[PDB]
Amino acid sequence: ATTPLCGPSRASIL
Amino acid sequence: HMPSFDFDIPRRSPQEIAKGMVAIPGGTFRMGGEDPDAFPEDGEGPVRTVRLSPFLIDRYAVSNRQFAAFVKATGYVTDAERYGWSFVFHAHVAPGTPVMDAVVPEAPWWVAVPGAYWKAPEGPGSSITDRPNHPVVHVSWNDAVAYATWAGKRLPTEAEWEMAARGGLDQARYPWGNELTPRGRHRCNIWQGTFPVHDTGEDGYTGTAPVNAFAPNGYGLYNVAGNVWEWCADWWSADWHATESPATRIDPRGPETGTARVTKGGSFLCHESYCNRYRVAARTCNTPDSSAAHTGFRCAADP
Ligand SMILES: *[C@@H](O)c1ccccc1N
Ligand SMILES: [Ca+2]
Ligand SMILES: [Ca+2]
Ligand SMILES: [Cl-]
Ligand SMILES: [Cu+]
Repeated sequence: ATTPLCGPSRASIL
Repeated sequence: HMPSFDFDIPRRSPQEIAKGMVAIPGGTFRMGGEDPDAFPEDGEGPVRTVRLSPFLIDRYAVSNRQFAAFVKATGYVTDAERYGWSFVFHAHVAPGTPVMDAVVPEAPWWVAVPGAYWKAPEGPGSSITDRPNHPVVHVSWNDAVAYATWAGKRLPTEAEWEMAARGGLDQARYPWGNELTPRGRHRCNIWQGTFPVHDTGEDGYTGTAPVNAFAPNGYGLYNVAGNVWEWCADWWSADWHATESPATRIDPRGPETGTARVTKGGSFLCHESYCNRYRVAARTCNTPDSSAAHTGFRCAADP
């Protein structure tokens, strides 16, 4: 639905 | 980039540094991709001719055994150890393992696992006793740069990575040509089946494979497609390389500032139905202190 994510970032979970 | 280290850089000879590396001669190649299904946000295009100076590049991603030797020699503490957690794919977390409630937006298959790091890749209770020659994972971009510098090396630029991964083919889809499984043979370790629910393991592996698995490409590099994402030196952007200039076409280093560093090659989790990012032109990024069970690196060197 949005661009597929292959790189999970530490910032993303805040 | 100006890193900081708490270990001295050891002296190494050219012959020592070059072991396990292939010499890529200076020349030009066609970088980028124009697949109509590419995600615009990824900036796979334009296709462009890039000239590179000669360089060396590792045939194999850095292995657990190699990273352990680095840690033994330096005492290096990885970002995942400092933070106390790293990302593990949900199917690889043993039931009962303590997990954080953290949510990667849009990617609920990632689990933040306290105590997951390079030597315990699924969290406390896991080990690498049976994976000495697998790519090291849970290594951040910082960790990769530290290893590479200790080793007398550096990370490849994205252009260097892609020239080497393309293995002497002009604008092929994959390192070996245009078919994913020519002659019905698996050529890389990616996902088969229904992502993220069931990996059939048809290619032999539902996690990382040894760094020497599958045939190499035409330059002798192994697992440039699939297995683990590989950190490159460049800051990420989707459009810096759309400019036509010496800076973007001769030994390009990427933009001077950014927030995430480039990763190339895809991993054991990639699948056509979701990311289709194991094509050699594909690209994504991650922030430099991040780490995950599907990301590692290979080194390059100036001869
Ligand atoms: C959303 O756009 C989406 C979701 C999953 C896989 C692909 C795409 N494009
Ligand atoms: Ca696989
Ligand atoms: Ca790879
Ligand atoms: Cl092994
Ligand atoms: Cu992917």
